[PDB]
Amino acid sequence: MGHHHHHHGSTTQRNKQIAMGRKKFNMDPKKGIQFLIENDLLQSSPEDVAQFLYKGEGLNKTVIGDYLGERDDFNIKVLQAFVELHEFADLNLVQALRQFLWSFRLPGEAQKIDRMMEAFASRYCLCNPGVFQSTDTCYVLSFAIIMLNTSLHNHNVRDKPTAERFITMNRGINEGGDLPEELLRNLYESIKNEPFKIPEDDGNDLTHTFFNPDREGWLLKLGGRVKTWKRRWFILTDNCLYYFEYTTDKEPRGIIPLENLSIREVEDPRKPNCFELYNPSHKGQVIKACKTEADGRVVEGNHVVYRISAPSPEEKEEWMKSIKASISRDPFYDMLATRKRRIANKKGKVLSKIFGNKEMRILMLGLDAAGKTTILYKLKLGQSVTTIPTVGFNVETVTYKNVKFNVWDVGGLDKIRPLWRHYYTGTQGLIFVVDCADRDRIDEARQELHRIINDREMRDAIILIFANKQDLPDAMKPHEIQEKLGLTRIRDRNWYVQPSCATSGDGLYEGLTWLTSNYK
Ligand SMILES: Nc1nc2c(ncn2[C@@H]2O[C@H](COP(=O)(O)OP(=O)(O)OP(=O)(O)O)[C@@H](O)[C@H]2O)c(=O)[nH]1
Ligand SMILES: O=P(O)(O)O[C@H]1[C@H](O)[C@@H](OP(=O)(O)O)[C@H](OP(=O)(O)O)[C@@H](OP(=O)(O)O)[C@H]1O
Ligand SMILES: [Mg+2]
Repeated sequence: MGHHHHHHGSTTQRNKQIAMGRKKFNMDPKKGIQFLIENDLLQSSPEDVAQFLYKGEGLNKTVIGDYLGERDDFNIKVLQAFVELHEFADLNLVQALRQFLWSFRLPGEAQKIDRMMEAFASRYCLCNPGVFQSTDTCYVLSFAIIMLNTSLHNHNVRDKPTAERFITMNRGINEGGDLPEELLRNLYESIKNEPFKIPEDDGNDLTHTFFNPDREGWLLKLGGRVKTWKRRWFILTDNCLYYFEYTTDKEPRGIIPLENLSIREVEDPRKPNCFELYNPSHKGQVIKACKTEADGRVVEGNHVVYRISAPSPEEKEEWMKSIKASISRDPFYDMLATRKRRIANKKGKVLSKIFGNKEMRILMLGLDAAGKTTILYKLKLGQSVTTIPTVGFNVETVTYKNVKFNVWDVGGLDKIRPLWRHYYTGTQGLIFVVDCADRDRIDEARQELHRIINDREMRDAIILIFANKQDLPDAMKPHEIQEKLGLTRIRDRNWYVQPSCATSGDGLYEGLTWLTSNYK
């Protein structure tokens, strides 16, 4: 182009809104219809909503029936307009029912069925005057036809009615008199030859493969220290906001754990539809995040805010609503920030560059509840804290006996584990933490450990196992852990099992001592 002017194409955003509206409708018809109206994709009149449902493009027909059956004044009007879009003139009652029953699936509730079939019968009689002496006659015969369809075509009904049985069953239905024999015979024969074809409701799959996502879409984002704008594909899921360079990427460019953040609308002189992620309680403090460098190594973010531009005000509103709903809120996060800041030493920079001290990159992994975060902050803050499950990661640098340990504590919940591999690059020591009282999950821990250490990026890492929770009754001892984690086989790697109690601190310094002694 020569000018990198950021322009998105209307086709992208409009098709996305169309797809969004349909998705919403299929979950909740009232909410989908409201979304489409707000997004100027549907007009608000009963007639306009009726045309939308009648076309029913990509709409669940059971959901259409649910909505049309409702007692609401608006819904009643939609229903009448819906039946008016059906042309029943010059069709017999079976043929008219075939048509109508293609357009929606009958709801289960008797009062809803009645409203819809009354509306149908009224429409049929207006289209075909003189055929039936009343709407009631038409309505009742419609159900005689439906019952016939069941009797003839459902194998659970043993005795199949003949034409003559169907004719005589309907004696007197025409306001006391009989309908024409040949009319009833024609209806019978039509149903006998072809059952009602019913649109059975389907299910569709998802486009991408990542974690089940709350929202995804393209946004422009401003850099941290270097204030440059980049187009990124964002995925919001499981209390984390991820971003990628391309939809085809299979690893994130950035990860933002949504811990005690807030959202504000901002005005920007050059980009439209902007909002910011920020921490209201710690103004000016760096937001926890990580991003990938050219060589694949994950590093900490430098943002005090995340300014983001959406391609439309509608998508801005969607993203703000979604992100707000996905924020993990908890005093724990404020507790960590406050305690860290108190013992924050500015001098550490001027001393770290002077001692020019080398250090050690650590990846700390293990099943959820193993004790990882407790260990991290026991080391970082010199105290045992009451933790909550980690949705993304925690990262802290700890100085211990002349070595600076950069420790990445990654969440161990099921859903997060496929992401562990992301953090491998650059790892010099693995800390694998195990709950020694959890015999139900020790084999699972073994499986995870070996997947990690067999990875091409983890071949050189020394391995420290924290055999944690030694304070608990009947907790597995280090020798049992050695066996149960299958470490005895592995004779070509440098590993050690350190007994620990993270809550008292027992064994933690001993583990860090081992790391320093064995790192080459
Ligand atoms: N009895 C006992 N409990 C511990 C010990 N260490 C940690 N815990 C407790 O175990 C629970 C989980 O500990 P966490 O540090 O949050 O575990 P985690 O590995 O970070 O879990 P994720 O964040 O899901 O990955 C918490 O209630 C801790 O207080 C220990 O040595 N003994
Ligand atoms: O691409 P250039 O112009 O060099 O600038 C980069 C990008 O804006 C990065 O965004 P992305 O990671 O999406 O590529 C950003 O990382 P963030 O992802 O943390 O915003 C960097 O922030 P700093 O490293 O803070 O300067 C910034 O230096
Ligand atoms: Mg944790």
